[PDB]
Amino acid sequence: EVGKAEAERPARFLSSLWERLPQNNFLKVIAVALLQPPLSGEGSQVLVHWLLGNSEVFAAFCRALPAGLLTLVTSRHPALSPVYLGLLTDWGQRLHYDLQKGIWVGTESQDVPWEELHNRFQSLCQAPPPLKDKVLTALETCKAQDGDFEVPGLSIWTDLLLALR
Amino acid sequence: LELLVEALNVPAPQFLIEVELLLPPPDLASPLHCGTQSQTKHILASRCLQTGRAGDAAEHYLDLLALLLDSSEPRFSPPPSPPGPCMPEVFLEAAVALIQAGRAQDALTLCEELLSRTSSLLPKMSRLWEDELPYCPLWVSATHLLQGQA
Repeated sequence: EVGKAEAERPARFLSSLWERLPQNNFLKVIAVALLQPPLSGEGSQVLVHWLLGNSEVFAAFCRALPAGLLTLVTSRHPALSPVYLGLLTDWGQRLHYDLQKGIWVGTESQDVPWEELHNRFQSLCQAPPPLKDKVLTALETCKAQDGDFEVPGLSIWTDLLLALR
Repeated sequence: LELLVEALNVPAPQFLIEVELLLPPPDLASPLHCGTQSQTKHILASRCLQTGRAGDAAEHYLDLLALLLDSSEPRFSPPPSPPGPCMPEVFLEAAVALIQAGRAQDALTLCEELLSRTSSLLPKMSRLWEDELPYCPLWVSATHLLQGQA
């Protein structure tokens, strides 16, 4: 309706949503929105551009859902893939190994635990080949960047790549 | 000690009661306890190593180790006895000499020799994947520690 009216941009409408309503619920909506087949995907093409415009909400999107939902978001709208890989690339690099407990952990409370990130990567991998090679290469290039070790203790990305076989 | 070792290289019963009969075969606390070449040559190498004659030490440890391991054909020359050190603590002392020397490409034929023989004994280390409980004898965890210093 607002698309054909052309009065205010949909961005303003989506921003007022974000401000006003329960956010948690809201986002699952959008997520489902993106996979609904066309009915008259101008809507879907508006939501990708709103999200990419605002990185801060899209940080809580990738944070707030399950893995499968975001895996399908990616295989359908590949304009999201390399920003979300960017997010993990940014959260993994905020980990450290501790030798007492056989685990990476976060400094801060709000930092993805190991298991969460393992899930999400396992998902990107359990996917179509169009994404799988992208994320595999995006990790191997991240591994070489932090020393190509081939034992854990050292490179978070070693860890992931061992864990995924 | 150097003389002694060559000494122990070298080697009658009367139908009578002799004194030898009545004496006790001695203890470890006694000053009459004298091991075999192997048990000593280990002493020479230990005593050579704690002074800082790493070079001498190296050779001595190698000679220890030559005896023990080549020995299918001759007399049994034996390990250092088990109030004395286990057969792998002794490949480790051999390597720590070979490091004090700076013979590091010998100190790696050592740590290769060891874990070649003892494959089976090691953990298959799949707790690494599954991320206290599984069992690893200190000398395997060392062997990597001195494989490294090399």
